[PDB]
Amino acid sequence: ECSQQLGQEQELQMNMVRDMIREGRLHAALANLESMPPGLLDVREERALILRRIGDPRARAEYQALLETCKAPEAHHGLGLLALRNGDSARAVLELREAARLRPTESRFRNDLGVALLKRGDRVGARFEFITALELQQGGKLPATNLLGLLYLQGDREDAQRLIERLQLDARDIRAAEARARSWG
Amino acid sequence: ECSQQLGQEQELQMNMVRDMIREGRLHAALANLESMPPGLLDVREERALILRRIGDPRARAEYQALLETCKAPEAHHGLGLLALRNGDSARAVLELREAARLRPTESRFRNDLGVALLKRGDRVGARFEFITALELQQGGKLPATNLLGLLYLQGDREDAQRLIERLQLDARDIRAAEARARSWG
Amino acid sequence: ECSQQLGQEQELQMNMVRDMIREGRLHAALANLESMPPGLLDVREERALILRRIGDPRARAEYQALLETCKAPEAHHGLGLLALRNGDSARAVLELREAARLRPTESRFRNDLGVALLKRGDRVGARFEFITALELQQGGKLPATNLLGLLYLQGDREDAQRLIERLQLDARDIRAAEARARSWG
Amino acid sequence: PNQVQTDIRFVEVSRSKLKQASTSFVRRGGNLWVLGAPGSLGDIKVNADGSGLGGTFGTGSSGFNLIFGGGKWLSFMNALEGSGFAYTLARPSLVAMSGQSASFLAGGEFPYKEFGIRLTLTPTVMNNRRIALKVAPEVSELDYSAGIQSGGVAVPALRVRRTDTSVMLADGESFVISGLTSSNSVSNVDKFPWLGDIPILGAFFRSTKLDKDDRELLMIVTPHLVQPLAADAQLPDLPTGLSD
Amino acid sequence: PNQVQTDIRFVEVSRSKLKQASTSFVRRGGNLWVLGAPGSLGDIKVNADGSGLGGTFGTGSSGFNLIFGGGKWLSFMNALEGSGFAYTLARPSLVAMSGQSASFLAGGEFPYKEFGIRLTLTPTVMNNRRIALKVAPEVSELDYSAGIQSGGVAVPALRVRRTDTSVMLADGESFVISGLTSSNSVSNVDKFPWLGDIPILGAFFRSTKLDKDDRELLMIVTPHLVQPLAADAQLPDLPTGLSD
Repeated sequence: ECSQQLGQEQELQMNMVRDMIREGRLHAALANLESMPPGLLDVREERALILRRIGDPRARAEYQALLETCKAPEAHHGLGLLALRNGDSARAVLELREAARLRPTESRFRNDLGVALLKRGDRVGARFEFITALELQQGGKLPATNLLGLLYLQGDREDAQRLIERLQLDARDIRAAEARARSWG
Repeated sequence: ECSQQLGQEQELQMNMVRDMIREGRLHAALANLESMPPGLLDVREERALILRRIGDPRARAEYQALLETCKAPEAHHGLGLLALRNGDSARAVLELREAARLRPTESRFRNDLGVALLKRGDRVGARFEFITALELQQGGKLPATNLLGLLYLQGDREDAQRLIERLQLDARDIRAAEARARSWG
Repeated sequence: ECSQQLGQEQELQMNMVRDMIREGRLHAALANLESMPPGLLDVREERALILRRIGDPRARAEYQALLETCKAPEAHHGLGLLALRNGDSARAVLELREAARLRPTESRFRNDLGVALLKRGDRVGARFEFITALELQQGGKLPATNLLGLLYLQGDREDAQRLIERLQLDARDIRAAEARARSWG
Repeated sequence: PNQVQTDIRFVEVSRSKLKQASTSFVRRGGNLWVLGAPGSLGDIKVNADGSGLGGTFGTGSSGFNLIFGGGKWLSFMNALEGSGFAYTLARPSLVAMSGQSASFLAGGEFPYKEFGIRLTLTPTVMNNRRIALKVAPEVSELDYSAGIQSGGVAVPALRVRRTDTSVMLADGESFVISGLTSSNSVSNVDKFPWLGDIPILGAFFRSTKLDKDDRELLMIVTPHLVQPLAADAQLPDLPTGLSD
Repeated sequence: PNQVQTDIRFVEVSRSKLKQASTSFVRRGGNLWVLGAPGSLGDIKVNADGSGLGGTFGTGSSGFNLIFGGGKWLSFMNALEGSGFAYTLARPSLVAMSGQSASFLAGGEFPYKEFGIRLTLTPTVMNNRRIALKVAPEVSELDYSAGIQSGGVAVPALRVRRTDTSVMLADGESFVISGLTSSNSVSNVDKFPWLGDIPILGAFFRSTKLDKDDRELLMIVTPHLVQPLAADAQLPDLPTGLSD
């Protein structure tokens, strides 16, 4: 657990930070975090998120430091996504497995670990993780086509069509499904 | 009895776990259980259920550990269903008998023990157990055709038709009834 | 008298047991009793009832043990009905007499003892017991034809017709009356 | 069918937290010192000649009270950090013929005003088999405070959650007719002007209070078209072939 | 669709500050001196022969009270600098058919007068698919003061924030139907005429009080056209392919 809570003066601020993060203003969110105290685990992990997404070189160290704190799961996940960005799927799968273990209910972690497994070749484990992610999310958007493209790679066209019917997928997503199926492998 | 109760913080969570179990999200339920404390008898048995249904190899050990706890009946039943999955009906019948003894009112246990007996050849005992299961359930869905197919195997066609009338069975279930009658034996 | 009462937790359960007994779910009632504590006189006698009706071999011992408890009358009656099932009317009449003595108002006991006497040949005593049973019950269903068939065996056709008029018997019961009259003897 | 069974589903979850802290002390012997935190020293008056205090110290009711008499020194401390959790669930059901009003109560009456689970509704089945519901659920319970001089005495208050609306649904469909998310935060800090800012010892010259609350609600309605149980039906009551 | 779900969003933020300071002292031995700050010395009367004071000193309730008995000298000091912060958020939702009134309550009733989250509205969907809203939100809570002799006893007051207006919006559009920014400042200084102006020691001959307050509000409305959940729907409940 995380035994650290911030006051209504500096937490009303993390709310704005999150708003910036989801607004596409990652860099402004970084600015506002820099305003907030460094060393705050929440601010540290948020900064690491921004740094990794924007391409900064310090996200690696931020995740590294947070591995030894209550912000462990997301630090492992961050390092895993870094490994994926570098293309080194080997350690990426390991770190994604660790992250998905420590905080399982995170749909994002499960859907990333499934992709890492699919890239690494553990197709049965990739199916396991993709199904976990797709079940966690309320119907799924990335998870659904993450299992559809896995099926396409596996050639079960009629099972894929079963999912097309069940999920009620649209051709607008079928195009991206075939694109990502080509991407995998 | 089970002298262990969980708080409204971690029991409101087992409610969600059950929702996932019956939603077909067994794997997400496993994730959420993994979030919850390991060693909790409820979480342990729920995890074992998920593991056995999904094909994991650890369900065996989970059931084994829970045999020596208040979660005895369902552990015996789990080991029995494992034996059935392996096809080793010999010990499966024994474990199902033990489970049905320790917690008799469980319709699921009775209907599984009846099938195990039918496979093992104790037709009179199988009839006993199937009737117990069919009486426990409010009219039965699996139990009713579990006794219909037993009758079919026994050749009492007019008694089977008596049950068709009484239960008000439909041809949609008659097809599955003949299929399972072929399955048995 | 019976100086043993069960709490609203385990007596609300005996209510369900009785519901199962009269529902035709004797075996489910046995399951639920097995859930309840063994050694409870009420549960013991209910289990014995189920065992005797379903054909189990332990009903004999259950009745035997209960002979030495407040559940004496029904234990004697159970052993008597066992003797009747075996066809050994000799000791059956004795045990039914004992049971009808210890708890006289039981219409079931009186109607069984009358049948046992009729089989054994004490026609006057059988008439006594059948009349007791028919008077106890509000007009009688089994008792009424139990005395009608006794009259038929005795040949008093016009007295039997007197009872046909008084009881307002129907031919649907006259057929069974002649059938049971043939049965007796 | 022309008769409707309406199922209501109500859920409420609420959480709260509370913190407070204060400190006071006294010293004796030749000199005399006193530091009373806000509202702590009101119990005592000092004599005209300044030889000593002339009152008895009290205690804060709401929190843990710690005291220490050490001869000359005498100190008091009030502190608390507490949290609460509350959960409520209610699933009343009620049957009524089309176009006929119905009512249900499951609480009680106090000196008379009703409370507890209440439900008034009026289902209309339209020619297209859709169900129009006029519905007004309530969930209330006693809350102890205040008083009155007419029609009662020391009568308690009510914690009430109710809704009233009109909707149209098809057989088996559902609505979240009402919902709420709420959050409240209140804070206050009192400090001695200069000493309160000392980085370490300042805590002993400060008093604090924090109150936070959160809440979530749901009210869901579900109408079903139903028919009477058959004459031979067993009534509902209260206490590979494998299952897979 | 002919049914409207209306989402309300209310936010209030308020801040306050408070300062005060006063000083008094007494001296003894042959001579006698007293300096009572405004309202401090009212507790005491001096005897006819002037041999000494004949009363007991009191304490200011609201702030930190510091005292010092030093034999002949005796002094008292009241001081405080405090601040407060309050935050409130409420997001009630309510569904109603076109042209039908609806109501919602989530607070309570005290000896009866309602309070807490309230919402009454009446949505009308016009032929152009625009939504006309008659809406009257409220957010209230108990405030403890005053009393009464009829219909209650020691009944508390209410801190109320409410709005009532009529507007027109399209499906999904929003309005800030109401808003407020407020600020209040109050100050007072009392000083001994000549000594109060001494550049350094004057502070001990002055009494001060400062009260400041700020506030901000928002009430936002958002109507949506909705349809019932399907018969097979799972109900809402309460407790490169990468995500990028």
